[PDB]
Amino acid sequence: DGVGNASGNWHCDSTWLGDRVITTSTRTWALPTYNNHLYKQISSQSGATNDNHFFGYSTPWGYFDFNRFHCHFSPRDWQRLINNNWGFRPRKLRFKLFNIQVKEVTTNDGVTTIANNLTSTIQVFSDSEYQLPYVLGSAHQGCLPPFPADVFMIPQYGYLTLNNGSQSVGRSSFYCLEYFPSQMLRTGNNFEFSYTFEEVPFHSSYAHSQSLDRLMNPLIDQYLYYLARTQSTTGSTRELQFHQAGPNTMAEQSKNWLPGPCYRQQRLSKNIDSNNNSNFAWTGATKYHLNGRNSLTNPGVAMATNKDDEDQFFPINGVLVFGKTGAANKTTLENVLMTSEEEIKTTNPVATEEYGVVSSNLQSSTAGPQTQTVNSQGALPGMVWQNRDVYLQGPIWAKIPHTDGNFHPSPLMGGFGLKHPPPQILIKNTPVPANPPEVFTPAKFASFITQYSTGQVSVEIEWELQKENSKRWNPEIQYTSNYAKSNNVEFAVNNEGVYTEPRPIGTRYLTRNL
Repeated sequence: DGVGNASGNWHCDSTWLGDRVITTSTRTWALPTYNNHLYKQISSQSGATNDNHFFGYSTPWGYFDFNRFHCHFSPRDWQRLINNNWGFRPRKLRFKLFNIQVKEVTTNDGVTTIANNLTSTIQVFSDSEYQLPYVLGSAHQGCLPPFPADVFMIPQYGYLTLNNGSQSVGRSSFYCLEYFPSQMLRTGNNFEFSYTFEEVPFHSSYAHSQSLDRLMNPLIDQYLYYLARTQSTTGSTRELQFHQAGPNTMAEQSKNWLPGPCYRQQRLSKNIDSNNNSNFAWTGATKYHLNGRNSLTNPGVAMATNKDDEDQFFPINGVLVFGKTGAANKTTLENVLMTSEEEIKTTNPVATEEYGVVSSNLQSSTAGPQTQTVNSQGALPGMVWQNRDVYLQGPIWAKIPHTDGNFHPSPLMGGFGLKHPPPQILIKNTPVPANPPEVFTPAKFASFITQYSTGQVSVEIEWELQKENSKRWNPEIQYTSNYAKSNNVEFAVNNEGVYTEPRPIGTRYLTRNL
């Protein structure tokens, strides 16, 4: 198109069409110049702890990130979804950039003047072949604002490569994004992209109405026998007694399935008075060892946050913790929203409890039986489990690493695991040299006109809906807003125009038989 012709329209809504829902989100974005158009090698400081060493590159490119459910679902749409479906999955994606405006900024005597540069371009391209490092599945900031009215800054792209301490190795890879084909857009140009999600399992948008330890009929006995006593009742000399387990001995009944794998985490009380007086946030945390580096298992394997009547206890680093609006990068428990995974109490072990006890020796007339606690149990035949719940403010998808093998490639932070996820969309402002010297100089250029860009970005996602088909008689639990009077409406703006999300909403409100 031309300067005076709009390259697109604001499409922001949600349409429900039975088994599928299409959400269109339109946002206004601003992209500055990053790194002064330079690729910069970045690494950890000298004083950094060995666990925090890194080596990589920060690039002059920006990237678009919409890997959060609140980018696409409004609170009302999220409530409509979670309250009426047993699951959902992303199906199709359309991406649009339009109404691009490149603006030149000139500073004179501390006065900033912004003018239109009608001939400047922006470079945009999608890494459709996944040849670049993927950073969209790391719960980084810089997403599309939940509120359509808010204007967001496009985050700076960067990546990490193999590092030995603060140094690089011969296998370290440097990527120049200018080596890729790129679409160049002036003010009248727009960019379009389409993507199809791979077949993935539906997210479990339900809780279990039964526990894996209570799948039997509570009226009949079992025809199998279990050893109920190794010693005689009255005269406790010796014997082997076998009983048929029944309703009164539900714990001793034979069963076909086992709770899911465990990786034990330290328990912490929301009431600080009940916590030990020491700094064990790191020394007492649950970690994995990789190439001599300790890394938190945050949030780690999907486990129940707490057991019945223990909502005030949470795993030390096994829960997704969001921040309230206006919360600083560092704050206390009062300014953060802690998710709860208690719905998976039915199948998953509690994050802060043991998996069980196993025999550790052989008993005899002289050696008594001995058991040891299992604080980390891997996959066993007959195991069943649920994944972490997804949240309106949580991530949608994570890229499955390209490895020889994997076990249940479901992201631990939650969401959909994709071998070929939505490709990264990288955007940059084309460097605009300032007036060059009148005599040729081979020196690398370092004088550019300060420029930034603004535009509209549209993301349309089609999700397939799994409709609940329960025969349950009594009313189900639903997500609802509080009818009590309040100073501010929930999920709205305040007197200052700040949009707040007061609590994290999961998806598991409806129930399903185990």
